[PDB]
Amino acid sequence: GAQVSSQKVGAHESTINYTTINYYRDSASNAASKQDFSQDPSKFTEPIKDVLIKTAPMLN
Amino acid sequence: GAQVSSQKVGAHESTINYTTINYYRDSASNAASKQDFSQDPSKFTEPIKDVLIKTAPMLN
Amino acid sequence: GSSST
Amino acid sequence: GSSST
Amino acid sequence: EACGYSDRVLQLTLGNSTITTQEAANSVVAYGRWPEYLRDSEANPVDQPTEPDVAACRFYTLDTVSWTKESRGWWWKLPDALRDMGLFGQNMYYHYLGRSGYTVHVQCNASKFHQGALGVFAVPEMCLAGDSNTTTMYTSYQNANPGEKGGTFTGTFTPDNNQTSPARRFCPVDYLLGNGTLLGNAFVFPHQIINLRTNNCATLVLPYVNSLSIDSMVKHNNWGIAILPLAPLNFASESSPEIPITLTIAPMCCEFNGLRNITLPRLQ
Amino acid sequence: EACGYSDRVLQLTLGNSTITTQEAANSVVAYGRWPEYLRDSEANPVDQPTEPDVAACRFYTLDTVSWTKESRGWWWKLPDALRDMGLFGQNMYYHYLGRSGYTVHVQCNASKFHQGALGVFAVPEMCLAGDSNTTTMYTSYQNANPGEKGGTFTGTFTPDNNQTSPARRFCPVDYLLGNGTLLGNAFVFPHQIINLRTNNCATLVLPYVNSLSIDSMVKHNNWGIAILPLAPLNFASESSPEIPITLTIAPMCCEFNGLRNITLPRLQ
Amino acid sequence: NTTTMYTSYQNANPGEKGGTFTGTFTPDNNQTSPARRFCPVDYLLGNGTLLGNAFVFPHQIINLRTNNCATLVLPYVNSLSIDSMVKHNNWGIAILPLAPLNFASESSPEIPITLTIAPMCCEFNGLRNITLPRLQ
Amino acid sequence: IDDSFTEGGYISVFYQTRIVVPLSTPREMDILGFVSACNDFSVRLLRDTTHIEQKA
Amino acid sequence: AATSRDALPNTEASGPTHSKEIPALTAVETGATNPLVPSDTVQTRHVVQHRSRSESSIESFFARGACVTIMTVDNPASTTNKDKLFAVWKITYKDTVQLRRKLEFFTYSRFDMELTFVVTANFTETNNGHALNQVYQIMYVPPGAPVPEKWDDYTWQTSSNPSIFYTYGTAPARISVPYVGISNAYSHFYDGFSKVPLKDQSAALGDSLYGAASLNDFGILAVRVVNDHNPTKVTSKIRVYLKPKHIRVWCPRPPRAVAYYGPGVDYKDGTLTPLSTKDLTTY
Amino acid sequence: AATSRDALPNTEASGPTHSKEIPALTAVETGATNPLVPSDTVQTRHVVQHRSRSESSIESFFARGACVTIMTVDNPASTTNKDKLFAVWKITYKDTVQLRRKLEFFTYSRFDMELTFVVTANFTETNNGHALNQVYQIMYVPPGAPVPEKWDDYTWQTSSNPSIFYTYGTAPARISVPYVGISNAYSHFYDGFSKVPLKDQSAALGDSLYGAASLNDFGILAVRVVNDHNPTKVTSKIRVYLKPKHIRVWCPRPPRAVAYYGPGVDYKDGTLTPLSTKDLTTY
Ligand SMILES: CCCCCCCCCCCCC/C=C\[C@H](O)[C@H](N)CO
Ligand SMILES: CCCCCCCCCCCCC/C=C\[C@H](O)[C@H](N)CO
Ligand SMILES: *C(=O)CCCCCCCCCCCCC
Ligand SMILES: *C(=O)CCCCCCCCCCCCC
Repeated sequence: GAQVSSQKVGAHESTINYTTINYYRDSASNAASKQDFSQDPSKFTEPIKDVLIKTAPMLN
Repeated sequence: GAQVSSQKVGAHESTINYTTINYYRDSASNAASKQDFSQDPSKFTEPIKDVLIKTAPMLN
Repeated sequence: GSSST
Repeated sequence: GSSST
Repeated sequence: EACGYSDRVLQLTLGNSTITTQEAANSVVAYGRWPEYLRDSEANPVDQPTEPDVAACRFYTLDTVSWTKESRGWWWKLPDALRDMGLFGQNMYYHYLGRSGYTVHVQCNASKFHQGALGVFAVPEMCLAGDSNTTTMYTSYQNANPGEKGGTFTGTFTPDNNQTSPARRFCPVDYLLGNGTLLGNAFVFPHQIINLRTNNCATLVLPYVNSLSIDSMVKHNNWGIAILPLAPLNFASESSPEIPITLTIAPMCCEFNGLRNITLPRLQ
Repeated sequence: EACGYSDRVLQLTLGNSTITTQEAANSVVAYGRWPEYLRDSEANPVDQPTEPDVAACRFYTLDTVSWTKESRGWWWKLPDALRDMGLFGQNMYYHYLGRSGYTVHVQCNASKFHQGALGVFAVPEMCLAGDSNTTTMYTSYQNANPGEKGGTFTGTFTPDNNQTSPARRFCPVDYLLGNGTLLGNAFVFPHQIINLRTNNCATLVLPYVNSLSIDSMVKHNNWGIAILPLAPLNFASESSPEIPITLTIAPMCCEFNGLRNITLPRLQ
Repeated sequence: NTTTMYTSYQNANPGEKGGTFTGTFTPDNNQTSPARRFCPVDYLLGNGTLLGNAFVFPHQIINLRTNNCATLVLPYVNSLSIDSMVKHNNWGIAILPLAPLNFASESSPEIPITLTIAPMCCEFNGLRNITLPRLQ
Repeated sequence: IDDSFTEGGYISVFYQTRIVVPLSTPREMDILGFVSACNDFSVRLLRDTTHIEQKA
Repeated sequence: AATSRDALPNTEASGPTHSKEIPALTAVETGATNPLVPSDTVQTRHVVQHRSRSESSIESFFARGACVTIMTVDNPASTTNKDKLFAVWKITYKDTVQLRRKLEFFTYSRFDMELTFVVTANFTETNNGHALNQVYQIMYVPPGAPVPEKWDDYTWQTSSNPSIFYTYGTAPARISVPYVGISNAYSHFYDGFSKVPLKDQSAALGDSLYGAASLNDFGILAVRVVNDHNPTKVTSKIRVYLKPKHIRVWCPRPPRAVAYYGPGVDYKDGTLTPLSTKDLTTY
Repeated sequence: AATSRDALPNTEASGPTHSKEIPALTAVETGATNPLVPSDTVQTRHVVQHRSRSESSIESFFARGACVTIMTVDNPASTTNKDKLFAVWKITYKDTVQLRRKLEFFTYSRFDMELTFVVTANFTETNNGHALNQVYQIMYVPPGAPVPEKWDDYTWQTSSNPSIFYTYGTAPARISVPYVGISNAYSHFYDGFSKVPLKDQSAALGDSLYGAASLNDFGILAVRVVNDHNPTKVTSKIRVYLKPKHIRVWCPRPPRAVAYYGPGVDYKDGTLTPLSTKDLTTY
């Protein structure tokens, strides 16, 4: 049940990996993976009904 | 001898699993798996000799 | 080895 | 066994 | 059924005895388990068991009691209530060990103008509370075991204040089910209700229940039968109505081990 | 059915409401037509209809009336009787147009020793006769529309002689069905009879009936409910028996058109 | 500043008339019969955060030289799928002058602001008798 | 526990018509009521009860 | 195959009804509970149910250590007139009330038992003397084995009895024990006696307590401070926590509604009125 | 598939422009922010961008234990007139300010909660007496369960409530808790009341606090020293650290700009001027 993931190696001395085994039944007990996703800011930066083309006039 | 089971993941950050190894000869020393079964309440809620059909009269 | 549930 | 990411 | 069969009309036959009823409310099989003989994989005493079959697995009728507006309720213990019943009782007292299931048939008819409702409960290990606040767990064997006459519930706890010669009997308070738990919850035990407008009887088929495959019937009661008026007897405008309650009980799949001379208990 | 199902025992469920009965005489569907929404081929107002569904198509119980030996009969109009009933009434007064069908359940139980028979009639366009012989067609909107309290029938026609301030109400004579036709013929309208020895209720399922697909519910009543004692109440040897009559009515497949501000009618 | 979280239901819920923002916080000093109303200071967005950041909320600006209206389509937002509308407000509409009204050289110009709002995809559960709230 | 935010509402019973009896019959009687959970019912966050204690 | 953490059944959408099917009408005399669901009596929508009964499985309901006793011991100056206190406790879940009430929702049970020991100590006399770190001996003395009469007598050798030597200030001690009953299940209630009174025998001779089976059901724990006497007296307490692991239960019972009064089901006068005043037509 | 640790976009080289394309001109009335990048308004070179937003992911921004409370307890001489102090704390992140402000960048959140407990003790009277090592009991009492009235009453049995027995001087205690909300997310802001005031009811009867939902939202922690009274009094403090693990957040908000004043959004007179003087044309 071991999970093997790669580290993003910053300062250097192949891929360096690290290992993780969950010891508990409850997922709440797990550490944080930090394997997170990004999204586009559009729902906040461009919430307009008609798609914005930045080279065009915003008002036409 | 490792046992690998899945966690029911509640709050999220695939299947997340966890690992279990029993360290002792006596099953009494084992932790609780919590992998438990449910049953129908009928032996207490419907202990009648003739099967009950809920849309029908209980007395006929 | 490993059991899996 | 082992998962790999 | 289109050929006339009904939930309300039943016939039960065990040994040389038959019960009929025309106003049943179906019948209950406690925990969905029909009585059975002890299986080899669960067996414990190794001697050949005695299994009296029809000689003991037949309907025995106990003494009829009377329901009135002041009745608080009645109780019996099994096998105790049947200890003097024909060859069942003999088989019981001749053997160290015995196990048995039961068909319990409570009988109480009245009329379309009477009303009232009896809760009929079968309780596994029906431990009742004693009359004492000077000594706990003090109810004597003789008082714990009334035989067929049974015992009664009371609406009032009254502590035995005679310290010199204590009564040593139960004081089973009705809303506390005689054991310190609320009567409204007794329905989690296998039960039926005799509600006079609906039915004139209760039928409970009880498996042998215990933390052992077989045990001392003389030392230990497996089941308790508790009958309490959930709704009081009432009739027309009479102030003092009465209707009888009769218990008929049949042992089922009973077997006994450890034969010797007969037990002669101190019952008074 | 061999599984126990009966003509006499029914359960009706509409929205968050359920009616049960154990002494029905089947139920009636007026003219064999179940209620329906307005079809596109018969549609007339073109705006999107409002269809409140469970918010209005549910059982509303009106004020209980009392049946006695001197009762001559009662009447209600639909939709008028339901004009103040929860979201049905709101939907009605907010829209120019509305149409609706109904399940009408009249309730009246007694005992095996009582007797009497109520004719329960659902009449399309139940125009009633006025109290005047000085001015015809003069019953005021307020008197024509009692709301849930309904109105009553009388055994006697009595003309309003106040010419200065006329009563302007109906004077519906019972053997003339309140409209100048003989009551013995009212059975050509969808009906049931509550005959106490037989049944304790009447159930009539009414389709929307009209010479139009939809209309002003506030100006026009589609159905009238008329309840008359065909055989008078009687009990044991009491001179003044009473039993209650309760009406519970549910709108069915109701839809509304022409939304605007709410109508605030002059009802007194 | 004598009792926190004390704004009464009646004052929290003005209905259609709404409420207003103020440029000045003034604490209710009547301790015997407290006003029990909001004191929403404008540069603090009525809630203790700076107004210049309110643009992280869904917004539009009515800048008179450019446009004469704002249109915001709001989804139902909540930590639950459905809730008590009578106990709880899901959205607040806040309108503040980012640049003050001005006209020609009149000292006291006025122009009207009208709100028109339409419910969308609304559904209700738990029907009973009608709620009759204490609103004053 | 009693909590306004998670209040459940109101259970009540009314006479729809009335109880009717013939002569020679009791004019008053009892009804009994029972409550139970449906198959969609669940509980969570285990805790100690206030329904028993042990003072001293 | 239905597991405790499975989602409960979905609500299926259901519409209006007008038929001879009567789910709402029933007859509780039969002894059965009417198996209804909302779509039987009202109009429902389709709901995809996610909730589960995982936390109310028998295992989860009991998966907590409960305090069942507090044992007191000490280690006095050698010069004291009073003997060094060692503790003896008859193992039971009935000296406290909370776990007892939970187990008593059922008539019988089977489980492996986990015992955890929390140990605390303090000074008693307004002295200024110190004491070095204490080691405690928790010895299980099963029915039949010699119970210690003195803090230092031969029984504390433990050649065959299991003992825990616990060091103060370390993690609380813990052991597991299998299902050790002499029956196929533990009896939470025994409606009987351990003796039959015979006619030919005196009443005293045939007598025994109601509801009591083996006098020494499970034996005792005997606890001592192993350290020799110290000039300054220290008193310690050993709190015992019981957790039923791997549990099975049979025959449900109404819970205890009035205060416990002894190891049996007896009740005390003046404690029999649990319920409070509330008016029939008051919400 | 774009991850938090991925490099941000490269700058693409761009040259001179003379066209009808007008990236620089926009109209903020629309409610949108102009999505420009340097090559839209100046000449750029090609740059291979290596920087990432890994440390500002919601998880990373919150991946720290923050102190949310300090609980005080003690263990006095038995002879004292004052009761032995045990602590009771209503669980919340609003007694301190730093984690509160971070969570309040958002309207709603979901997370698993990690609680870490740091425990320190000291002597108070200018005595010379000692105290043996203390064990602490941290009991979670969820809404409805009996709150302890005395350091030693029956509730500390914990048959069903979760408790931590912590030994002084050992590693700080730590537990995890799942997302336990009764809503689909935690509400950092609730614009409403827990009661509707009805006309037919008195104002007192319909009243409730603004913005407050369940009175006892999450229950309390009750902490005690398990050791018996000691001649020399020791006072201890339990510092509680909260870390939101596995977190999700919704609906961004402007951060708190003036001092917190209570659990709501209220502010205090005299604290409303965060900004400082700076002249419009002064760098
Ligand atoms: C070094 C420490 C070892 C401790 C060993 C303890 C062994 C004894 C186990 C006792 C089991 C108690 C179970 C509870 C009680 C029973 O259920 C009922 N009174 C019925 O039999
Ligand atoms: C043995 C120690 C166990 C401790 C168990 C703690 C359980 C209670 C968890 C509380 C969760 C608090 C989350 C923060 C606050 C809420 O977000 C907001 N006020 C909105 O609901
Ligand atoms: C998957 O986990 C199979 C490989 C197992 C590797 C060794 C596990 C190391 C110890 C884990 C103990 C269990 C934790 C409760
Ligand atoms: C099955 O267990 C084979 C895999 C072994 C994995 C590593 C075991 C980790 C250490 C266990 C030690 C033994 C416990 C007494």
